[PDB]
Formats: sequence, structure tokens, C-alpha cells
Amino acid sequence: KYIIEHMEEGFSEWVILEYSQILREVGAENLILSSLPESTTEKDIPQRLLKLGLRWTTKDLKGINEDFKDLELLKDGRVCLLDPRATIDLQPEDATKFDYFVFGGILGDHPPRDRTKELKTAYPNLLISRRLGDKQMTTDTAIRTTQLIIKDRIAFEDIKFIDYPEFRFNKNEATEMPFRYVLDKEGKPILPEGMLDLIKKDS
Amino acid sequence: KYIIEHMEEGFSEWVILEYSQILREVGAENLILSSLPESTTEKDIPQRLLKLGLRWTTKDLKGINEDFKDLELLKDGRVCLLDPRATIDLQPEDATKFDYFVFGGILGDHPPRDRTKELKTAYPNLLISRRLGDKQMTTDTAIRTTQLIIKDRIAFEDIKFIDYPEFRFNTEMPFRYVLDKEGKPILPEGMLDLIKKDS
Ligand SMILES: Nc1ncnc2c1ncn2[C@@H]1O[C@H](CSCC[C@H](N)C(=O)O)[C@@H](O)[C@H]1O
Ligand SMILES: Nc1ncnc2c1ncn2[C@@H]1O[C@H](CSCC[C@H](N)C(=O)O)[C@@H](O)[C@H]1O
Repeated sequence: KYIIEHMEEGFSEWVILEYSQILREVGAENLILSSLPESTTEKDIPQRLLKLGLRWTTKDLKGINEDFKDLELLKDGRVCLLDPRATIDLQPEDATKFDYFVFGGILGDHPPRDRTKELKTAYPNLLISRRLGDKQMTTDTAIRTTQLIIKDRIAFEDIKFIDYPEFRFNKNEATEMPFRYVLDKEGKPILPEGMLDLIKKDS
Repeated sequence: KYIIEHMEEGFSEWVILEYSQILREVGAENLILSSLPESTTEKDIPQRLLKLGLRWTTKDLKGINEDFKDLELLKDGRVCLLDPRATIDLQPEDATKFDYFVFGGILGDHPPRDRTKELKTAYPNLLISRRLGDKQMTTDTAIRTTQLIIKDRIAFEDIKFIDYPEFRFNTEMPFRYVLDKEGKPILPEGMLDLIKKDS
């Protein structure tokens, strides 16, 4: 159901924390990590994700069925590409329309590689583009949101968010995260396990 | 979130494969394995389940919040106990009604111990009982079904099942099973070998 195009070279601690959280919230059978470098083997995947059962592949969108027997084929118009630049928000009623939710992004910098657009250009008949509100989200937030709209059938504007949360570490260090986050029951922003400590040590 | 009451002594390969499948399909965040023996420690929990991030506890329903502060409080009427002898079938619109779905069963045998009744009795105000069809399901199938009804909002009679499938190896399973796209019953990874090995 959820397909993440791996958006970096190697795996930083940050992306390991995100992917870990995603895995524990959707379950390993429901996430495919795709488009990894062609040379990638098991020894290249962080063992923390392997233990959690991460399904990964070097293949791309059209080729993933070749790597997984259980995966229903990719039909035209039933694959939703998620893009903050799209004009139509994802709706609860879309639960019927899509069998796959794809996350692209921007790979690297200097130059950057807009994978979202390249996908859009590679799969003109496959992809439908949808937005998750007018603010930028992290991958685990974007997935949590997709899951809230599609599985819990809650419309976007009924979801409680916080934008640009500020985290205070000491009397000196005040950092602000330039993203929208889903609130938890106690009114605080949901981050992956370990993310907070990671942000702290960055200061 | 799903709460599974651990319904056998120790961990057989059978239940390990069943629990693994569940964890991979719903996510380890969304499952609590409860009511384990008081002596139980992490050392007694199978490694394959710990790697997948199994959340387990010796506690029962009343004390589940104590072990996991991230969980929403259990409120009366918002906890559904899944019971094949119950009267009202679980329906898609119940997705707004419940925060928890509990799976009990029989801690047999000689004598057996019906945890389903024990629960239903120890927590009368807490629990509401729902059925998943008139046939018996494995826990992984019952969770799979609860998920289709609650998360995908698919009605029970619109789910495609197979009743009492036979498996030839050169065996009939007395359960109802959900079908996959390929028309075959959906079993936990590794279960077919274990069924075969037993023959
Ligand atoms: N508001 C929004 N609407 C739709 N998708 C969004 C979104 N905010 C984030 N996303 C998803 O999350 C992804 C960005 S997270 C990508 C991080 C990567 N290291 C990079 O540099 O780009 C996007 O590809 C998109 O799929
Ligand atoms: N048709 C049905 N309707 C509602 N719940 C069901 C069901 N079939 C199975 N379940 C639930 O799924 C669980 C798995 S059966 C558990 C196995 C255990 N050895 C025992 O005999 O009890 C059961 O506890 C039951 O409560």
C-alpha cells in the first residue's frame, strides 16, 4: 500500500528514525521502500529496519510487482502520488480509488533531483497527484496523515495539527521545526521515537 | 488498537507465526499482547516477536494504561470484545464507537479456561461484544477481518471468505479464511509448512 522512494544516499540516523516509526505504525507488509541504488544488498540496509521487517527494493514503480508476489498490479489511475504542490487534497472517499500511495521528494542538493516530477513524467497514465494540505510535512507525518484520511476516514480539516512547533532543550536552545505535525492526545506533536533526542544533539 | 490476550502457555511455533503475521499487517504500535503470566520477562518472549517490536504485558485490561502511557484511556462502551457466540455482528459504522478490540478465547484444557467469559464478567461496564460471522476464525484471520470491517469500511458479507479449506501435501482446516486476489486462503507466512510438517 505505501511506497517510499528512498530520498537520500545511504541512511542517516534521521531517516532510520522516520522509517522505523513508519514501519511500526503501518506494519512491514504495507510499506515498500523503493528505487534504492542498483547495487544495494542486505548489508546496505540498516539492521534496525531489517529487524522490523522492512521490505525494500532497487526496482522502480513499474518493476516492484516483479519483486513481490503478494503485490496486486499497478493499474492506471489507482496509484496516488503525494505532492505538496498538487491542487486537490486527498479525501476520505479516495479510499476506493487508490491501491498505492507513493512518496517522492527531492533527492540531494547541488544539483537537486526532483523525483516527484520525474515520476510524474515517467508515469503519466499511472499517477494521480494529491495534496496533504498547504504545509510541508515529514515522511512519517505525511504517512500518518494519509492513514488518518484513508483508513480512519477523517477529512483533512478535521485532523488536529500544529504548524512550526518549537522545541525547547535548555534555557539557551530554542529550535523550531518548519513542518506541520499531527497532534497526540496530550496536545503535543507526534515525532518518531528518538527524533527529539536527535534534534537535541544537533544543537 | 488491538489487544490480544495471550491464549496459550508459552509460545508454540504456531502462535509465533500467527503473532508475526499480525504484527506485520497492523504494525507493532497498534497491538498489545496482554495477560501474560506474572513471572514473564523479556527473556521469555520469542526473539522473532521482539525484533518486530511486540508490545506485551502481564497486565490485564484495567492496568494496561499503566504500562503504556501513550495509550488512550479505556472508556466504558468503547472497548469491543470479539466473541463468536455474540449476537450482534460487527459493522463498518462501528469505527466511531470503539478505541479497542479485544481478543480472548480458551486457555484449555483439562480443565479449559474461557477467558472470553472471564473478561465479559470481570469488566461488565467496559465491554461490548461483537461477532465476526457464524464460523470460527484464527486470531490472525479475526484481526484481518476486524481490519477490513473497521479500517476499509467493508461489510462482512462483502468480504470474500473460504470455509474449511483443504490442503493436500501429497488436511482440512476448520476455520473460515479471507481470500487473497489469487483466490487462495490467507495464512500467516510459514504456517503451511507447519501444517504440512505435522502430517
Ligand atoms: N503537504 C504535502 N502534501 C503531499 N505530500 C507531502 C506533503 N508534505 C510532504 N509530503 C510528502 O513527503 C515527501 C517529502 S519528505 C522527503 C524528504 C527528502 N529527504 C527530501 O529532501 O525531499 C514528499 O515527496 C511528499 O510525498
Ligand atoms: N467468528 C468469530 N467472531 C468473533 N470473534 C472470533 C470469531 N472467530 C474467532 N474469533 C476470535 O479470535 C480469537 C482467536 S481463537 C484463539 C485460540 C485459542 N487457543 C482458543 O481456543 O481460544 C478468539 O479468541 C475469538 O475470540
